[PDB]
Amino acid sequence: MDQKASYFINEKLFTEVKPVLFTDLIHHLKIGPSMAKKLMFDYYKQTTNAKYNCVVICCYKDQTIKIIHDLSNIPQQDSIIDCFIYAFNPMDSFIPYYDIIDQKDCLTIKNSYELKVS
Amino acid sequence: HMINIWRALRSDVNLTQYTIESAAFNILHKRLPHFSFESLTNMWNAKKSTTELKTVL
Amino acid sequence: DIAYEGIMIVHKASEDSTFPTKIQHCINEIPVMFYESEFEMFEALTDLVLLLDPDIL
Amino acid sequence: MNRWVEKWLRVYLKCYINLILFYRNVYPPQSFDYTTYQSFNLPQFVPINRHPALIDYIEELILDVLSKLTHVYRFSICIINKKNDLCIEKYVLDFSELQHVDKIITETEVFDEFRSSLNSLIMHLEKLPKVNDDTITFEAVINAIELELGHKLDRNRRVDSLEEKAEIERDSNWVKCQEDENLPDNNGFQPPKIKLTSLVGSDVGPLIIHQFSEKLISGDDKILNGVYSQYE
Amino acid sequence: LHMDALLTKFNEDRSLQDENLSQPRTRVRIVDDNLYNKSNPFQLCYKKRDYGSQYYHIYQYRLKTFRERVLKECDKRWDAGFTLNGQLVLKKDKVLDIQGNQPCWCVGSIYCEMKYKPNVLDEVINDTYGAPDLTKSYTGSDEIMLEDESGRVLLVGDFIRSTPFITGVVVGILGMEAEAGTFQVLDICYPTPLPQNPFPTRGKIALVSGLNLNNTSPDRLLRLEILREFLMGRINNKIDDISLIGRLLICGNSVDFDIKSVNKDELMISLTEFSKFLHNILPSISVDIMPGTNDPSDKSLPQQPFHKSLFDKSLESYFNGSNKEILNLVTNPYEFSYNGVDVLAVSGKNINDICKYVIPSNDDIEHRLDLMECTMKWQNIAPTAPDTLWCYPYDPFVLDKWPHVYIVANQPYFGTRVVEIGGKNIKIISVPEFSSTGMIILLDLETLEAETVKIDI
Amino acid sequence: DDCLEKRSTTTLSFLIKKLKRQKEYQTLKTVCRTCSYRYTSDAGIENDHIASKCNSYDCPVFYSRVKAERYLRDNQSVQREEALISLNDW
Ligand code: SF4
Repeated sequence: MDQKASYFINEKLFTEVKPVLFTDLIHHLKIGPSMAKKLMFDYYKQTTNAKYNCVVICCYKDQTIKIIHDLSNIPQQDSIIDCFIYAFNPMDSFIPYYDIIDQKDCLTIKNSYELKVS
Repeated sequence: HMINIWRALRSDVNLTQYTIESAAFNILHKRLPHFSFESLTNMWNAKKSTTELKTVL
Repeated sequence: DIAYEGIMIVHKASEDSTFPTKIQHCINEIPVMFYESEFEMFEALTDLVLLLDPDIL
Repeated sequence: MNRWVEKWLRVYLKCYINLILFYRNVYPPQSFDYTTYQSFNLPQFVPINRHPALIDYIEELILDVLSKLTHVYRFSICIINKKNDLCIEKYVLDFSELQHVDKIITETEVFDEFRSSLNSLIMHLEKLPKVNDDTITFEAVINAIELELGHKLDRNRRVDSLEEKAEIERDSNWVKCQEDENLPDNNGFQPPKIKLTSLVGSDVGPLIIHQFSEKLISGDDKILNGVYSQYE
Repeated sequence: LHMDALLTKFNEDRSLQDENLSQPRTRVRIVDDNLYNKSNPFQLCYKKRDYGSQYYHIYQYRLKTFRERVLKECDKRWDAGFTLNGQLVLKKDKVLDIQGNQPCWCVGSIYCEMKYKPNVLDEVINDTYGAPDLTKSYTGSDEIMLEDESGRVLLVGDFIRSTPFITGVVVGILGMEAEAGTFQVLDICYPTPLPQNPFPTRGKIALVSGLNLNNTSPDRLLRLEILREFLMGRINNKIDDISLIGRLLICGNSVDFDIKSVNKDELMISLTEFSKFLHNILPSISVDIMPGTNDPSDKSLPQQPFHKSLFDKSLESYFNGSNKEILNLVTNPYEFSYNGVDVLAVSGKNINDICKYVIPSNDDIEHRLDLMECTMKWQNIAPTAPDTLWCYPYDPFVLDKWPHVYIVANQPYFGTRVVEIGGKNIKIISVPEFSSTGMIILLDLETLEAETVKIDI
Repeated sequence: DDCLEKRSTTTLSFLIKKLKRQKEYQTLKTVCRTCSYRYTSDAGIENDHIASKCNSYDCPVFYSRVKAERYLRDNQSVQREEALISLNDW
């Protein structure tokens, strides 16, 4: 959380040039998505050097997940039910990369069926 | 005046098969499906679908 | 007053009925004539050739 | 172990060259296409040009560079103004301290390092000013330690296989040059000062590659004229 | 309104509750009753294969069954002693037996033109090496005719002009004889209604189709990742409503490629991307995979399930055999008994196949929905057999039971309509693609209501 | 041996070959059906039968269709299908 999520974001943003998603914080610190959004918002502040491009999305009443691009005119302002920083981007092009995640204890909604081996 | 059309085309154009389908494709640029005689008499028999009789005609 | 195209089909009354109607519906543009036997069909062909009197066959 | 090392180096060099050509307007952006497969699995969605002649040229250049990588400690792509022969931008791939072992780093880790390096390159390239159309060209310069080129045709040997023909072509396809040959000659009236920028580099187990860029970022008139799209 | 104001209005006063993650909530249990029931009509054995023949047998079987059904329903409706306004109605067997000004009805197939679209001809001509000028071969008819193995009669009237049709559809036509050799149509008849299982806080099922992952479009991967995050409750964050989505159904077109020019490397890359998505999402929700047209499966409509291979090594536990409730691979047409609700799903090759013809007797969302309604009414799933299905050994596409929900995926538009055929209610859903108009469909099993979720960029 | 160990690559190659052959055969059948529409004037079944009954030896499409049918019914295709079943029997 404090002094740890900030260090992880700084490392993953500058030591290696990779976009940082809040799901990365979820997998790293084993914390809920709301807390991850809170930490992303906290890191968004107290930063004098704006060397990253924040990517935000708006959740509407009709469940219209929309990536904000114009950043000046957001249609249906009264219809927005949630707004958060989706990711931190060090470059103009987003193009994230995905891999295998060992979600041992990071699940917030587990399925009814359990996995059986042999 | 009797005329043999295949011989007339044989004298006129330098084809390699001089069949009705070959001549039609090479001269009139039309492709005609060719059916064997057994197929034609099978589709021409009565109590058959209207499509087969139309096809033969 | 001639059609410039035609089809002659042999169809005895002992065969399946409604075959002439089915054939006429299938064509519906080119007239079709039906004859009891092949001899009458050949006689009709002779009559047609005499009536048209073509210079080339 | 060079069976996999050469393939990874080829992929990295192809992505590097294509990114430099795309982001510096060496060729029209419409020809470039964002893709993951370019006869090899690329680390990311690198833009690769679809021109057949350009593809063959880049592949031949990469193969020629790799064939002599043992003596090559530094490979550079030079951006040259067409109006006057002068290197206005220089991107350097430092191959010094690169392990040359013929005797298990896997592919995922190597591609992660390649992704980081190429992301650093893209981040550097995006900030650079745009370049006008049909006004720039690129050049390939290698820094070798102990080799001589253009002297293997003195024996009048007849080639009998494709490998020997390719070797004789690669041995004579290069011309000796001098360091900073294309740079302005330091006129003295507000002399240009070359600008150096350091970038991240892959540090995989067998692959240790450093990368940095150079730019004039100055002039004494008649340099960088009508090439940077005015102010923006 | 500046985005900083929205960020400080929403993210600052976050709830930070009900996300302890120590005891995550269990997803709603949605069980497929046909999972171990077996007896899949659309399951075909590879050893039998296709011989490229025995299609006339299927044609004759379909004709016989549909004629029997239509005759039974006609006898039920227009029984002996039934009288029209003009006079009594008489049963006519042959189609050419209609000679008089007397009401009558007959059973027979329907004949139409059904010319191929010019783009289809241009596509098939360029890949044949010797194809003739098919446009010149086409060189038409705008009238519907009834064929009954004894002749053909012209069908005229405003009743039949307002109904879409395909050649071979066996129906029962009632009406009067016109002045010429034409039959006026006053009423139409369809096969007798099939039985329907009795209906039935349950849960919701997410329907997605047309992911079309390839090696050139990076936005599809981003949309897929956003969809996965939304389905896991990370995006919406309303864990109460998201937990209601018991199962996710992928309806086909998971990968997009050209078979003419493709290697195993690019296909493997796209398949590994899909496998990574599945591995990341399977622990939270159960996913059902359906083959598509451009998916690596057979071109005939009864597509066999995805092979156990062509998946990453991380899915070996899911492919052990015992755990088929988490990951299930099924055939392209498949009946899903989701918590007692029968769902007929097809990746849409039938509707995409009828729509490739030009029929001058009848592309819009309403047109597609009407076509699906007609497919339900005709009691077959593939009206265009020569274009849709290959040689069928020993016909599963002739319906024996009416489902509660009918799903046709990979369509240009999204639409839903509730229909009532013979007193039975069937809900028809048109699932759009995800590569274009990246929209997801949420199907509520309790009320049979479908709500839509959209993802942008 | 080595190819059998890598099940994914082998099954992908077999699937690609089979799908290419099937798509080519479907295109040929569509071409023949459109050609036979000249006589049949029909678009459904009983027109594909008539189209398949053609044996015109002056058309390259006839030779292509015969070759495609032979390839689909060849013993090598049966061998590939059996290998696919064995590979995916796990
Ligand atoms: S083979 Fe050539 S001719 Fe015979 S049908 Fe097919 S295309 Fe027409």
